[PDB]
Amino acid sequence: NENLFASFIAPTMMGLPIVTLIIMFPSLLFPTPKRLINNRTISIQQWLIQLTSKQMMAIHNQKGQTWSLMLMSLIMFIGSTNILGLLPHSFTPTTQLSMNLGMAIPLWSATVFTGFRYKTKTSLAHFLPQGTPALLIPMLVIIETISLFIQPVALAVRLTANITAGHLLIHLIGGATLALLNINTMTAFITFTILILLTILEFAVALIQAYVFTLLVSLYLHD
Amino acid sequence: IDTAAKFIGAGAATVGVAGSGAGIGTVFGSMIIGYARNPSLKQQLFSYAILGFALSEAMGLFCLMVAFLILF
Amino acid sequence: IDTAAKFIGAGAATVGVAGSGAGIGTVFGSMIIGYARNPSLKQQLFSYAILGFALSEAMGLFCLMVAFLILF
Amino acid sequence: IDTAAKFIGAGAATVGVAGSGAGIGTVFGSMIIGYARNPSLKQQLFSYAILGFALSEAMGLFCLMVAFLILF
Amino acid sequence: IDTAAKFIGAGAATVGVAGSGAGIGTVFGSMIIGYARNPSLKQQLFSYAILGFALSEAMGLFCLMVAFLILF
Amino acid sequence: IDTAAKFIGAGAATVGVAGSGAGIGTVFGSMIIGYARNPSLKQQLFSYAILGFALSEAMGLFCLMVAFLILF
Amino acid sequence: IDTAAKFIGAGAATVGVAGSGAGIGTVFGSMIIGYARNPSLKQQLFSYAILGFALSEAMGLFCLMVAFLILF
Amino acid sequence: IDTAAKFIGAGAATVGVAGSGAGIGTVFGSMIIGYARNPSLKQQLFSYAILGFALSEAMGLFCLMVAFLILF
Amino acid sequence: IDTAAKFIGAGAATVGVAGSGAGIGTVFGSMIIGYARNPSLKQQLFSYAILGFALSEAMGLFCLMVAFLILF
Amino acid sequence: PPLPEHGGKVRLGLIPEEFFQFLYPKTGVTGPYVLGTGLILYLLSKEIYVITAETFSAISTIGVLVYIVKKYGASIGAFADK
Amino acid sequence: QFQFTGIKKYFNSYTLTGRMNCVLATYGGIALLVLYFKLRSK
Amino acid sequence: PFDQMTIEDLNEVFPETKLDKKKY
Amino acid sequence: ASVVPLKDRRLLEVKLGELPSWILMRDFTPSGIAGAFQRGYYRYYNKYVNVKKGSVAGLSMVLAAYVVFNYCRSYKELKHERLRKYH
Amino acid sequence: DTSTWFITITSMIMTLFILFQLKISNYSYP
Repeated sequence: NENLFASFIAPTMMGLPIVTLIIMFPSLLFPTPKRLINNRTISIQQWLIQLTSKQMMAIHNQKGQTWSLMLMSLIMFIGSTNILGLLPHSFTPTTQLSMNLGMAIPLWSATVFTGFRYKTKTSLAHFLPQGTPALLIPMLVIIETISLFIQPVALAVRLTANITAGHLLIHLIGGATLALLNINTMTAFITFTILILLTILEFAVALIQAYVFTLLVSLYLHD
Repeated sequence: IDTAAKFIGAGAATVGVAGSGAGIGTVFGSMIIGYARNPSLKQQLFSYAILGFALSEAMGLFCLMVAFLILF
Repeated sequence: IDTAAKFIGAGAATVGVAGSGAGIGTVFGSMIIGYARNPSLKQQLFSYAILGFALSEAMGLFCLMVAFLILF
Repeated sequence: IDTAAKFIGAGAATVGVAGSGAGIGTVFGSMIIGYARNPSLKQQLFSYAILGFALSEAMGLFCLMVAFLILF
Repeated sequence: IDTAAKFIGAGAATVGVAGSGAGIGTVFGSMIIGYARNPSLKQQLFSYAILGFALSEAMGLFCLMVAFLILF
Repeated sequence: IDTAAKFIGAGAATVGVAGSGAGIGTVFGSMIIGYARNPSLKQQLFSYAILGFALSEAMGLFCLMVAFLILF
Repeated sequence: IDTAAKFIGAGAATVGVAGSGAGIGTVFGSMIIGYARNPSLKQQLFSYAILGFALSEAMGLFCLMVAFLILF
Repeated sequence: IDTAAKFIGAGAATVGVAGSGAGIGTVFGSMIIGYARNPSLKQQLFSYAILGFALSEAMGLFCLMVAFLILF
Repeated sequence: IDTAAKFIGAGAATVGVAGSGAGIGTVFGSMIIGYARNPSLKQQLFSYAILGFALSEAMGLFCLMVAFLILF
Repeated sequence: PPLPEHGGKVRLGLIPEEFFQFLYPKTGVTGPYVLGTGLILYLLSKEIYVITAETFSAISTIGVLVYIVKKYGASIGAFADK
Repeated sequence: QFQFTGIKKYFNSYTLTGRMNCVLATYGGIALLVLYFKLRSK
Repeated sequence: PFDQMTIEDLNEVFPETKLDKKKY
Repeated sequence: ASVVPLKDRRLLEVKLGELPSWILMRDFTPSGIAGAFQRGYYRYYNKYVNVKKGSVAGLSMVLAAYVVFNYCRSYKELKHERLRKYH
Repeated sequence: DTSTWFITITSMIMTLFILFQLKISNYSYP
């Protein structure tokens, strides 16, 4: 009975203040120069794109490369709006589940209607995998279609659910420091747990690779 | 009456993460034996450690999503 | 009493993802080692892991759909 | 109270489909590590995964059909 | 009240077939990397495959007979 | 109320027979890959499997033996 | 009701030997694929697999020891 | 009813924090098979284990606050 | 009603240690295949298994201490 | 563990020496400083108003952003190369 | 605006399939209604 | 001209084209 | 008031953190090559010294402005203050 | 928290994809 942890009971509030300012604000962090040589703070933004434009280009190699100049705009928005919110009292728009159901469905259904305007038969004859055995036709095409319509829900809900899960352990491990007016040795160890956990919460960049990329595979496979 | 049922339905919901507590244990133990064979770590071998980590934590944390909704 | 048994009813069925929560750790821990031995990932050796992931994350959200349909 | 056991019974009965979750994460990952060493997939290598997928799937949907038939 | 304990334990027993769903995955998984080296398939590979399949079943089916024993 | 504690101890104890059913998929999976190196099979290669199979099932039956004690 | 708390606990603590049941199934799944490279059997290959068994099943057996104290 | 509801939501949450012990069995264990092929020891080899050891424990000490979140 | 919670709580809290044994068989099941490739026993390989048993059991044996404070 | 203990002791001594050097530098500059004591009051008056909460994780998200200023002096080479 | 003719060659290329927010719009309208419905029955 | 001269005067020698010319 | 707020950012870019190229701005581009980062430096203590080509004080002022702007909205909710001052 | 009602943010997201297709469109060649 040496080190008694404490807790504080307080509501954890994802309120909704004025959003249409907060969305526009990580656009003005990135400038664009009309010059040949630039000014050594855009120049490391301009290099960072020319890496990861050479990995969502290499797989496709089609005349579906026209689509890929948009997919690098999709990575900078939720790459920024997940990285701004680590600050003391900032607010992330990708916390709320509303816009992510408007980021999945106008993009996911832009893929199944891409081959249906050109191929019209073999896009969803990709439901036929192989040299058909007899015992498992109805066990297959009720499975590979129930794992198609999961994909818009599978794409949005994986983003909202772990981003907000980062924010609660920021509060709760952090709030247990404030309410630790018992023995002062254990206060540092909870603080040292925080400054490790904030390094893990720069996997909010790592979770945007797993949103543009499984949009490519959900584009490359259909087209 | 359902005040306990608020608890155990949350108290049982949390142990569904116990897969992904081991599922990332595979992908980091399985990387060092993919690395000691072939020391080219700056290539795409380390890039398949994080996407395997992120796709496993994507199925990791949202099991705790159903935990809070039963509470709150 | 209809409400309270629903609250623990979805709590037990949360952990159906715990099989897919670590079954996605193995198959993405087995392409770290199959790309290490033979660098030919751009053929079948990557599309056999996403096809491994589609037919194994078909069963993660498959059970949470039941834990919703027992709740409402 | 009779329907109260009808709901919590299918709550744990669909945990048996999680066993077809982590059990399928291996047999699709073993067609990664054992493909590069021997490229003969159109022979019985892919065919012994489809048998390995389906007959591992048959114990997945069987523990789903218990949760229907316990409730109705 | 008698139906309350019956309808939980029938679902509480059939989580025992989940562990058979795990062990059945390796037997069609290791035979993939077992046959990949050594194409002597019509010999005792497959005969050791079918014995391995129908033995993990008998640790899954044996609970299922006990699972129906609870109901009757 | 006296009957209800019989069936939770019946349902929850039978769960543990799932684990040893997962173990004998490993040892019969590993005999397929050990034979494909060195065909000295009818010697202690195969005999170590029946060593291991009897020893893992002895644990799982030891789990199942309390199901008949605590029910009765 | 006071006797009911005795019954509910041990069937829950029973299942802590399920993983230790499979935790001895893999230490014999190694010595198949371990010996089949290097026939140095009677030396410390087999003598180590003895130690891994009796240590791991003891930690399963202590999980059954607490099942008796909940029972008694 | 208050101290009744709190504790069985707390014990049933601490099951998930030994659900990541089975991962560091693979993390600390698969260092062995990597170290024997190549002894480049104080390279990233042992340090990739720390990226495995403390990230898999980071899902272990994940749920332990959530258990003490429902202690109070 | 206090007695009905203390006994289900610790028996629920014992479940996780099954996760510990199911990884601790791997950390000697990698040293069997470790020494059988390269006889480097008396050097750093065997001491890692001494660390490997000591580490993952500390993820396990703390969960038993969780069961005691529910009981006491 | 003994080796780790020795290194820690060595590290502890060097830090103390550095602290002493810093203290001497601080002591020298005692007369000529007229910057901080103009603004050290607003951070002493507002800290007497409201600013205490559950935000000790305010410093640790500002402490980690100090360690990246270390590697930022190597980020200039990645920047000015192109 | 001139936030058009810089990207007007891009629009009628891919908005043939990309500007199908009708499904998104339909879902949104329904979502607002259900919320209102549950607050109507409180 | 200068090193940092212009983004259009350097657009005579090094080329630009219509939509979808540069494949890589 | 639109030409008022637009001439705020074009002053806090070309001086604080920006002054790109495209001649008619060529010597204005090298005006940022020395940079006003030496002017921006003295606020922290000394430590963020890496601002030479990855410029911290150019960026870390906006993000320090967006924090104290969002401290105002939260102030109404987390009151907590007694009939006194803190330590 | 479990927020509600959704008439908000999603109309303020597609105005943003007039901005990001304006900045990133003026990039250059290696």
